[PDB]
Amino acid sequence: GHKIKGTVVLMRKNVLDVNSVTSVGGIIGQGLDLVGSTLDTLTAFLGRSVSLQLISATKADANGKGKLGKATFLEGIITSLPTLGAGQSAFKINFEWDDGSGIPGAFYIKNFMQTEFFLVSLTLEDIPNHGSIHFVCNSWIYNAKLFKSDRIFFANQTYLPSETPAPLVKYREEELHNLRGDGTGERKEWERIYDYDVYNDLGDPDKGENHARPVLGGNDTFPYPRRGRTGRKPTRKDPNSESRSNDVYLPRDEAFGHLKSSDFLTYGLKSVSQNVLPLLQSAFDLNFTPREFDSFDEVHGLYSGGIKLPTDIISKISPLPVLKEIFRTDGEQALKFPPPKVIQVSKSAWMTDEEFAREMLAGVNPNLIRCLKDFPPRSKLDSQVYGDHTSQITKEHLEPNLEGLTVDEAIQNKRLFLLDHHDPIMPYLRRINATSTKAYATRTILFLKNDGTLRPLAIELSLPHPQGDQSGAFSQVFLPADEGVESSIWLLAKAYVVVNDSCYHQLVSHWLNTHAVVEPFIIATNRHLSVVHPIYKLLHPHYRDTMNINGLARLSLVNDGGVIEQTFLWGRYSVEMSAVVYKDWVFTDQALPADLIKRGMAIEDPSCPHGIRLVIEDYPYTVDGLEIWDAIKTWVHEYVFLYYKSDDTLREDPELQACWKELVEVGHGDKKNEPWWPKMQTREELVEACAIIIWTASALHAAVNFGQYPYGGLILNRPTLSRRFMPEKGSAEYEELRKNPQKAYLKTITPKFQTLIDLSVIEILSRHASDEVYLGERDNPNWTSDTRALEAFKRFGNKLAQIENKLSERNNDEKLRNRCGPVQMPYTLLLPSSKEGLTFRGIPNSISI
Ligand SMILES: Oc1cc(O)c2c(c1)O[C@H](c1cc(O)c(O)c(O)c1)[C@H](O)C2
Ligand SMILES: [Fe+2]
Repeated sequence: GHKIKGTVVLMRKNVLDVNSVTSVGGIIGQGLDLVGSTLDTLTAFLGRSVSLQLISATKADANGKGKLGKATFLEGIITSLPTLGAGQSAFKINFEWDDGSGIPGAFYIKNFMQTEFFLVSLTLEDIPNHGSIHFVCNSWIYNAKLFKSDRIFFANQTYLPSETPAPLVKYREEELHNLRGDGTGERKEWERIYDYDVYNDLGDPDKGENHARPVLGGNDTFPYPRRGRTGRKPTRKDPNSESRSNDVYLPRDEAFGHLKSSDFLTYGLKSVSQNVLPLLQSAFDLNFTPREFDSFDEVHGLYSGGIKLPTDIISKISPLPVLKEIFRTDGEQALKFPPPKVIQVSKSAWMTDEEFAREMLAGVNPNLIRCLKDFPPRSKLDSQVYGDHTSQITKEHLEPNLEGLTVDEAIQNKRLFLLDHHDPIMPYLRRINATSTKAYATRTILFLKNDGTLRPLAIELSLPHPQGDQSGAFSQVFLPADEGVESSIWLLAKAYVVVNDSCYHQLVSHWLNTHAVVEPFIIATNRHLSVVHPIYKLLHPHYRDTMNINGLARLSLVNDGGVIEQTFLWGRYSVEMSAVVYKDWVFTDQALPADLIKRGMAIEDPSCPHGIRLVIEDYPYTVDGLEIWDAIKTWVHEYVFLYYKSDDTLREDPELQACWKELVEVGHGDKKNEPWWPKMQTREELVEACAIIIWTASALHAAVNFGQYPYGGLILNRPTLSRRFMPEKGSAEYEELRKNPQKAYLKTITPKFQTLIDLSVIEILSRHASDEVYLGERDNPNWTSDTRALEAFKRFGNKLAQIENKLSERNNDEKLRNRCGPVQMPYTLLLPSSKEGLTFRGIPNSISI
């Protein structure tokens, strides 16, 4: 005889699902923390509803396996616990245990209730010499008849792939097996099967020929990372292309629910290109709304008075959950947009050459600039002439009013920089310009001023086929001007570079280098590292809600009818080109230090703070991020050496080795024969690999994503597509620059409808949910009983707080004005913590939006 006491903490569906959470149109950071033991609806879990069965960790049966200790059904609700949270419900359960039937280390759970629930945790108040044994669950439990195998959950202690407790070695290998799933069938909602598949979901051949898109991945031309496998039948008119669907599968638990209504920022997107985009396209295709902005004064009226809309649309969008606040409205007829930080102090400073060069260092896309080593700039294209030629920017185009010295001197002293956007677009420039869009293949040189500020020198506007093709060097360079038509020409020359930059930032810097590249790691980790594994615990939080956002992405963002194809320059060839750029992606080069060196923005110097010397030290992104990357690198190292006693210990880890093999050969399989892949044979290799994953999921994504609306919320500052070529000679358009240069500008960039779609999308993306878990020492509960890892994590959070303070002081340092610029916008993109809204700060643990 004997009875172990258990406290089961769970959350009902009603507390976490959107359709029902339609009633949380307000602040619910708590609100009594309604236990459910309140307004007892929790008696339903009391009948013969839920059974738990403890499993032994120190006592095995006949053939290997651990030992089951009877099935026990729930009983009573514990109405209040000091550690009880909002939306949570707690239940008491006494298991009959007995020494000889050792110490528990896992448990099976059966849900008989039909409607699923979210199991939070289980805590046992033992018998032998043990304190409370805690089980961190955080998993949705569906009815027991549809699983073939019982849902099992392990205890707190993390064990290496030895799988340690012999009685649980079988239970560990089996759960992992179940996570993989054979690679067969159409995946269902309640399933937890992680598998790979190529990008063949984006297009829709059945609806036409114009609706087909190239298969990405699994070929030489368009190599690409794998995405989470879903098992829909092929498309009728194409067997290698998967049929579309309004509901895309992703393993359950990977789809995070929320307590508050406006925290479902994914249901925001899905509802915008669904019930906001179709309706708005009918407002333009009428007359209640002008199709083109007439002046600069009209674009700004978007944040003040807003776009007076008809009730035929403005009330059909008004209810819609999550879209609470965002789509401001004075009641009837008005779809207002909040003012971006870029125009709050000065609405005219975005036009300066300084807040153009400045944004390449502290902007939305700050990791593309590079030091010029040998002028003129060269193309990396093939036997196409200019790719064997170079840029047509003469040694005679450089050095204006600033200082004045030779070209070679400016290079030996490393003051000349480049912002090359030539290669990626050139190959498709013929096809793209043959549509409503008209773009250039841009190149721009920058000079490092004596006062640390960067200044534009020459902008090269290239076009394909000077006469035929094989040459492509049909370019023209433009120089900076301050008055007359020359300035209105230079203003447009910058608009041609930005249209290229925001699109490169679109699918590459943001979608490719972050979103797409990370998904394969989530799948490889879940398929091969047991939840009990140390590396699984270190990585886990940085994968939060990632397969969910990428699922929506394939559904509404980067698909055939998508939002990215309508709003961006590359248009229909958007993702294909990112597959082309992917050819150049190198894992180890994603490391911040290695990236800075590769672009020539830094030189190794041990005498310096982080082992590297920076050319242009007034580089916010780089300077701030180096502190953060370092913090990550120190934390992973402390953590990895905490578990691995030697290198051989790593090599003989079957879970990690099977994980790395599959990630290389399958996840990012198109690059399997690449030599730069770390060969998990060293401990500092695992350290590096984990640091790059975490950097990418948190700090890289934050820098590249949260400054989207603050900088690009003004379509003027960061336009997404160009429709006209540069006005020439005496044309009625050249003369229009003279008459009305603002109309000239507006007719050269994103039209009104696409401007309104762009803003409503990057505005959702640029916001933090109120329940976001940041890098700042943040985690949900107590993921491990390993006190040493607990302390190492506390140390991580501490240095994150010092760094935060450290970063604020730099923003106040009047000598580093590349942090603020003419726009007075303190670069706070890399500060660890942040509050709820559209704050221009905060580093989430992962790619959550
Ligand atoms: O989590 C998200 C949310 C999004 O809505 C998007 C994501 C990732 O990435 C791509 C993308 C394209 C762009 O053009 C951008 O500017 C951008 O930031 C991201 C996608 O097509 C739109
Ligand atoms: Fe994102």
